[PDB]
Amino acid sequence: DKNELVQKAKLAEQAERYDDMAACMKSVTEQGAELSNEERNLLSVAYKNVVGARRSSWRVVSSIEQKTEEKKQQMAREYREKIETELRDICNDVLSLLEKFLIPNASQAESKVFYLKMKGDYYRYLAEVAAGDDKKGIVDQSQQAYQEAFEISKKEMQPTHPIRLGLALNFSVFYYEILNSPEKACSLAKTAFDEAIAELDTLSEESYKDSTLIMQLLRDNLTLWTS
Amino acid sequence: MDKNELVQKAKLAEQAERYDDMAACMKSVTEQGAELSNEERNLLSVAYKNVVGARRSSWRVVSSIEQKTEGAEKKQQMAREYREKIETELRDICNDVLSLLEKFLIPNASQAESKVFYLKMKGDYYRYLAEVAAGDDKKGIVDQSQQAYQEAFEISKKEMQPTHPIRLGLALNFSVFYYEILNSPEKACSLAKTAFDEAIAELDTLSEESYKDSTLIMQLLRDNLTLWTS
Amino acid sequence: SRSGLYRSPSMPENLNR
Amino acid sequence: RSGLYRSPSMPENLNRP
Ligand SMILES: O=P(O)(O)Oc1c2c(c(OP(=O)(O)O)c3c1[C@H]1C[C@@H]3c3cc4c(cc31)[C@H]1C[C@@H]4c3ccccc31)[C@H]1C[C@@H]2c2cc3c(cc21)[C@H]1C[C@@H]3c2ccccc21
Ligand SMILES: O=P(O)(O)Oc1c2c(c(OP(=O)(O)O)c3c1[C@H]1C[C@@H]3c3cc4c(cc31)[C@H]1C[C@@H]4c3ccccc31)[C@H]1C[C@@H]2c2cc3c(cc21)[C@H]1C[C@@H]3c2ccccc21
Ligand SMILES: O=P(O)(O)Oc1c2c(c(OP(=O)(O)O)c3c1[C@H]1C[C@@H]3c3cc4c(cc31)[C@H]1C[C@@H]4c3ccccc31)[C@H]1C[C@@H]2c2cc3c(cc21)[C@H]1C[C@@H]3c2ccccc21
Ligand SMILES: O=P(O)(O)Oc1c2c(c(OP(=O)(O)O)c3c1[C@H]1C[C@@H]3c3cc4c(cc31)[C@H]1C[C@@H]4c3ccccc31)[C@H]1C[C@@H]2c2cc3c(cc21)[C@H]1C[C@@H]3c2ccccc21
Repeated sequence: DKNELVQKAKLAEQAERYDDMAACMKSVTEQGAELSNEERNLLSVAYKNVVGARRSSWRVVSSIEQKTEEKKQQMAREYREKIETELRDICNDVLSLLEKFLIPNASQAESKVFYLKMKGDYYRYLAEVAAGDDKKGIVDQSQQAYQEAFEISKKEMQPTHPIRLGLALNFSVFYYEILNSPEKACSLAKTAFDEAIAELDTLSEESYKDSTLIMQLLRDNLTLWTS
Repeated sequence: MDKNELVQKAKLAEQAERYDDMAACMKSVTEQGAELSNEERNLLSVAYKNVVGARRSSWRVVSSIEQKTEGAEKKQQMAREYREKIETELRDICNDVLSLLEKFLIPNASQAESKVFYLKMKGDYYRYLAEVAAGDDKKGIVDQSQQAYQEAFEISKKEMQPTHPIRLGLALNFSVFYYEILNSPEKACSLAKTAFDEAIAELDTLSEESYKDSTLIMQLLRDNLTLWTS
Repeated sequence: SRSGLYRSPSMPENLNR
Repeated sequence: RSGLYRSPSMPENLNRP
């Protein structure tokens, strides 16, 4: 039954039916047991595609809203609000799965860092659509989760580890886009890159392609943001 | 609410790439009973093409896996049951579009261009049903597709210029029908070649309003022609 | 070539305005 | 930062059957 839901989610992935995939992986997580690496990635892939659609739509609609400064604006605004509602419910869905199930059962250091990066990501997506009243506290929940993940990652993972690098990349984007700090975003990205490139002998064939890909993305962001 | 509200939501939904919303809106527009404008007609088409196209794509992937999983009973049964779930979604979308065409769009199509367009749509959506049909239903469904395409084809030959993008588009799809549904590559090639050649014959009949569309479809017709010959 | 990724080479809904 | 701007974070990438 757990294997059955996992195989259906893999099938939904190939079919590009991410609502279905998410439902499958959600109910796997709700069974209580710790997820394997395969399962972990299916859960995140599923939920990432489901929110992404809303983020992309939200941005397009916000953009339309801004360059109609009259009645067209009320329509856009209302449609944006419909989209934000959808987005929040998806973000709260994952965060409930992280609080109630995934973070508590994380026995390995890499599971713990992975789920805290997720927690950071989904509070960041809530920050993207939050107003001043609630935003301050949403941002701090994201930062707190990222920082804890970053500290554990610094202690217990090698600099080339794909999860450390991917954490650096996302925490950097948090600094740049959410906290309007180009310099803090740039040093995070630069440190992760420089440390990984110094220890390039440490890469496994199991994840050399992941690690090198993420390194390129770090440096791409760095190159853009200092120019 | 009013047509102008729903049409504008549809356009906004399109930019948002939220095609369920866009389709819902244009379904409401259509259900108000008045003949649709060229704009509105395109919004409806785009909306539903995106909705049903997601299912077609999924269906092909899942079917392909169902095939590769021969001798792995449990995997194959999961693929089968998932394909069946996608199929019922796909049918419902097609039955939805087809009933709108029968009860509103084809009846009120006063002009020949509208007729050809809506009959082509009917040809298309019955084709999408044919793709996932099996058994006694397939041959009936295949005939309904053919009749809509044939009626549209004859009206287009009579009333529209050989370079009109709806004429050429109908030629392309009906050619695809003969290749993919009736296993008739030569018919499909001749229909495509004839449409291409009759468009070459009369390039002067192109309008500034639509030359880009016509010349693209012309390229598409010859693309299919050369592939299927080869 | 027919396969799980094959698209029927019919008319696209494209070149919008 | 336009309406078609992607935040350049971790992509859902390097998946295969
Ligand atoms: O002046 P601009 O070149 O058009 O860029 C800014 C804008 C705006 C700015 O102010 P804002 O923070 O209140 O939205 C800004 C800019 C420049 C100056 C300020 C800003 C802030 C930021 C960035 C660029 C800008 C980078 C770092 C930070 C940021 C957050 C998210 C994505 C990208 C960034 C307004 C107006 C414009 C803008 C665009 C958008 C949005 C809002 C705006 C909405 C919808 C779309 C968007 C994309 C990504 C996230 C959120 C949105
Ligand atoms: O009170 P407002 O915030 O200034 O906006 C509304 C107006 C009006 C409103 O009532 P109306 O239905 O008789 O036009 C409304 C509004 C707000 C409250 C009501 C209304 C209705 C609607 C919207 C906003 C409003 C969104 C959803 C619905 C709508 C239809 C078309 C585009 C945008 C919308 C009047 C007055 C004003 C308005 C503006 C226009 C128009 C008419 C008005 C004409 C010409 C331009 C327009 C744009 C798009 C379509 C049609 C028009
Ligand atoms: O022999 P191949 O080069 O591997 O291609 C054929 C296949 C198959 C074939 O057998 P079939 O027709 O009984 O299903 C065929 C082929 C070649 C030989 C026969 C076939 C028939 C056809 C075509 C190519 C092939 C063109 C004309 C006719 C056709 C229908 C739909 C799309 C494309 C075509 C199996 C196995 C394979 C195949 C692929 C698919 C499917 C089924 C198959 C499902 C899922 C995906 C697909 C795409 C479009 C529509 C339906 C499907
Ligand atoms: O699976 P279907 O949709 O029922 O069609 C196929 C059939 C059959 C198929 O197997 P086959 O390859 O041994 O002929 C096929 C099909 C579909 C899947 C396979 C096939 C292969 C092919 C096509 C469609 C099909 C397109 C591309 C390839 C082809 C060659 C010649 C014309 C059209 C095509 C069997 C069973 C059926 C069929 C029909 C006929 C025949 C044989 C069959 C005899 C008698 C009549 C026919 C017409 C023209 C030439 C030969 C025949």
